[PDB]
Amino acid sequence: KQKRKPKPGKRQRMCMKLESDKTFPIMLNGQVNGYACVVGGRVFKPLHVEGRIDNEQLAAIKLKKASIYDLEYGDVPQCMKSDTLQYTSDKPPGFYNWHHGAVQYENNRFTVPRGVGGKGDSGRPILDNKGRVVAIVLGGVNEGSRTALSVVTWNQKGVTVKDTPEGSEPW
Amino acid sequence: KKRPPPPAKKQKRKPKPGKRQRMCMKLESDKTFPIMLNGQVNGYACVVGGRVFKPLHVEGRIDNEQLAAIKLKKASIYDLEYGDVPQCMKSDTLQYTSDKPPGFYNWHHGAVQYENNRFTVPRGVGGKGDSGRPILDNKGRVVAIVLGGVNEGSRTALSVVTWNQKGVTVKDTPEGSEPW
Amino acid sequence: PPPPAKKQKRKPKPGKRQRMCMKLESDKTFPIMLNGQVNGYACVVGGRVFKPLHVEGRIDNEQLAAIKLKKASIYDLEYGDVPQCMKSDTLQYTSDKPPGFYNWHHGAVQYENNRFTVPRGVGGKGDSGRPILDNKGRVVAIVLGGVNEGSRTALSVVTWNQKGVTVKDTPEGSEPW
Amino acid sequence: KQKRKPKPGKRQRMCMKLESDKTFPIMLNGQVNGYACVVGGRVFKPLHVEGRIDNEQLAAIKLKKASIYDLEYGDVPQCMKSDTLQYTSDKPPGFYNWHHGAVQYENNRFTVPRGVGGKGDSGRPILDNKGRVVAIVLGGVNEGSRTALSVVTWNQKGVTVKDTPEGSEPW
Amino acid sequence: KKRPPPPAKKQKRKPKPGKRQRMCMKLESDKTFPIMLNGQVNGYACVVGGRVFKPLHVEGRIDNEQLAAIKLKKASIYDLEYGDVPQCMKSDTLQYTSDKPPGFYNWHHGAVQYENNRFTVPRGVGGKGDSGRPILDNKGRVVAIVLGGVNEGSRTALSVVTWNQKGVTVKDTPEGSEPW
Amino acid sequence: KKRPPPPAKKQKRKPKPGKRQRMCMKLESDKTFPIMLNGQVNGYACVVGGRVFKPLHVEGRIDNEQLAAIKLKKASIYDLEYGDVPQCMKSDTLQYTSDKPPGFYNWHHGAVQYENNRFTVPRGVGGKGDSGRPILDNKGRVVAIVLGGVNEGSRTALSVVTWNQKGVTVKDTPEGSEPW
Repeated sequence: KQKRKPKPGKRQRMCMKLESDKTFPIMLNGQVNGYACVVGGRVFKPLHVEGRIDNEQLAAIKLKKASIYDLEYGDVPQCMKSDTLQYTSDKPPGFYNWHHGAVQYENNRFTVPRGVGGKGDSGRPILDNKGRVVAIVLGGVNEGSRTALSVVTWNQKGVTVKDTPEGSEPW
Repeated sequence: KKRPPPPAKKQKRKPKPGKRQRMCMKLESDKTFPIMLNGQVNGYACVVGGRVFKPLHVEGRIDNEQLAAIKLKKASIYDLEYGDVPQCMKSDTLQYTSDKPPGFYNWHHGAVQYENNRFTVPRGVGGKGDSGRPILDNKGRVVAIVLGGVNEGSRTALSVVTWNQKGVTVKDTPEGSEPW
Repeated sequence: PPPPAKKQKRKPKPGKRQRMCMKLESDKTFPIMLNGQVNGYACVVGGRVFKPLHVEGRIDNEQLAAIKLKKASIYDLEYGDVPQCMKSDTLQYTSDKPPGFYNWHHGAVQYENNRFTVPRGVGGKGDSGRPILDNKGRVVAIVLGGVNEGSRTALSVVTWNQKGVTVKDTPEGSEPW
Repeated sequence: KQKRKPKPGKRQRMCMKLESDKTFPIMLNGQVNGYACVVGGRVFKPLHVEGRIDNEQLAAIKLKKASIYDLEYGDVPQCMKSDTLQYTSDKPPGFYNWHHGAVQYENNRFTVPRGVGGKGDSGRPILDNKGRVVAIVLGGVNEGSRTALSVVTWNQKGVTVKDTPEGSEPW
Repeated sequence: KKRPPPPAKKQKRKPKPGKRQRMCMKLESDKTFPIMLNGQVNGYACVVGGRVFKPLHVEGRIDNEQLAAIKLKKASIYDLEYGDVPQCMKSDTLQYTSDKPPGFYNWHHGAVQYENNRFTVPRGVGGKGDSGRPILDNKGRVVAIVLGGVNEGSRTALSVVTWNQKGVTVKDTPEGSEPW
Repeated sequence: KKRPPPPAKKQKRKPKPGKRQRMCMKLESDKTFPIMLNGQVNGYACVVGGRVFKPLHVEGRIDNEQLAAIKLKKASIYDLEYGDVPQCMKSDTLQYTSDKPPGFYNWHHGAVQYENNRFTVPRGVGGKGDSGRPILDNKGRVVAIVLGGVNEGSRTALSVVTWNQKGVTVKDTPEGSEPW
């Protein structure tokens, strides 16, 4: 409850920025297990968890099997489609947004510190500080000092392609 | 047994000649570790951006149970060893680039610069006991690892293992480099 | 409460007419959402509950979502009742219609031309099934639909006649809400 | 420091432990028909009461009809298991706790006054001044000025009952 | 390098909230010793009133040459090991009783109490890495040694190995206890 | 963490009874090293003027990788071992003479003098655990190394291994010397 007069800025540019974004978890236990986030025209529900979406018009969608991606893609109604997560395709090396931390981009691998994301949280999008998603996390993986996220991103030709560091965790 | 909050016994006096700790402060902060043959230091070993570059020429054990009890095969075409690095020394250790500009890179025993193609340090660097040193930026970014190279008049020219402009791992070596 | 949280309360206290939305505090209809989007509401009246046939979902109240209704085709609704907590139906009965202004959820309608009437586009898609309320809290008319009337906008309602017998009051070319 | 009390009687006035050890209601279409919780790591839900537990993790427990006990027993998971309270083998003759008032042990019978209880929430356990579960209450008839209830007292040996005095109606 | 007779760098300030060091001061003063598998602590081991209770489930070496180079057979019916304790860790180490009242016993990661039959600590105790902990009195007297036991809502219920009221070495164990 | 140039925590007070540190200051400054059998000190070992005199009676390892991993044969006619000393412990370690005058020589557990032929220290010296001690001058010059010898009333007479007046390595030994 400390109220001094420092520099604000959400520390660090995720605290409202992820929270305003429409990523909706519902577990069978009524909690998070893996995040369905609306991305452009489609929502990316995790394939390898069990649960639904915190929206009646999004959880009632039938979603197609992206075993290519370890997620599921499906329709997003227009009542969500404007306020979907606008994306970006590029990924320069830099600090990006994570609601538990931050990735620093390195060697096509997005790296939160150890124990920050990966397990029980993934599908949380990775946001630009300019405010764009690069990638959707699948789970894992502990890289010791840090933790590289197994992500699903666009490439240089803008192709939605799953990345998997070896031995990654299932969500 | 008293209670100050004391800063800095050694090297934070108010008179500073300079702040050229880029060859000392980052290099000790690197995850480099000696290959001590019966305690005798015959070359340092370090994890570089992924795989570890253990000196294949140098025998002895390393200050890491994740590295010393760890069998590595032979890059005898370069006199190197690879990794096989466990995850606990992954995600930030000795990032780099493949190229080098004609600029100031470093290690433990001083800094390196050369005009065209190669690497040279001033005379008195030592190639024995130390070699196996990554060649970091003022940013802290490797370009090579020391193979030695003889003292040459004013400056010790270096042999290294390094990378191509195409990123291909190569070795730069003058005639009659120094052992490790 | 450090910025205004209504505890500084207010200078203009009730020195004039009370409100027109105190009877919308008695709005015991429910936001019938077919997949998160309100198509209509479920109107209790006399305990006998209904909702328009144009509307699917249905109901955030688990009670009213558990009662199978009966289709009234030429009233464009499906009717049933509310079991075992029935005086939640504050939405009681009007039939008497003096040509005045009766409370509706986006402002009071105008009654004239045997018709309840809001201004231009005051309705919205979702305003089907809304009750139209007396200043006694009594509910006269249940919005099936409506149609724009240039300066104002009609309301196709389920209301009653002078005998109090139900009527699908419908303007020509009315559309759902 | 949050009490704000001028001079209260120093007694556990049926909310410090009793509302803290709240026994979860059994609602059926809004109308609460009983209470139900877990004591001793085994679920109790009254057999004379239909409806739904507050907890999803308890309402998903398939229960076994103890027909000579008017309870539908099963097993809690870990999720509450430590909070499933307490008992020591005694029935001291005197006033006990109650989620509306007080009940008196008298002649192997629980004497609560009239009006208090006997309504339609019939699963509250009588609690001790030690907070120990005394008796899950299932029925009871107004014995005029006072009221005896259908309870589980377990016994002097800790062995369960359906302790129903005569004429007692399941509330 | 000066000459005071100084007391207590760390924890003898004049403000004291309490004196509940019975779970910390005696327990470190106990002759308990970690089983560190390659340095990684996977369970402590301790001499209790005679024989040592080495975790049979846990591999690694112990901080005692009188205990680590010392072969112990299998109480796999309880997942324990016995002693075989040399005399240098005999005559006072971890006295005990067989029973337990419904009262406050302890270890490293907090205190334990339970109403009837068993042992429960609050949630967050850890069963991994620590288990092999003796359960001492405020007097300092064991009643059990931790087998684990899952977090259960508010409190972590425990599995232990313990003793009968007849003194018979038994195990108390909930369904699905935690490993070590 | 402060900055004095401080002298001498322990033993440089201004009151001095004497300066008889010739049995303690030189002897610790000697290159003597314990033979610790499982850590238990059963005799010191030292390089003397060349070859090392390892106690052949005493088992265990030595605080020197140049001495402990170093196989030495048996002078069982004297119960000694020889050297085989690497050059890093050569050129000044425990110079000596062969003779002894009836004078004050020393080690760790006190000083030695005897009238005619032999060596005796006062009672309470210990022969167990320590023996393998060189017998230095106030100059710092060996004449023998302790074999033990029993407490004899007032003074502990000693057995040693020593040298002849002709320099021949011999042993002086009373009847029933002490083990090591």
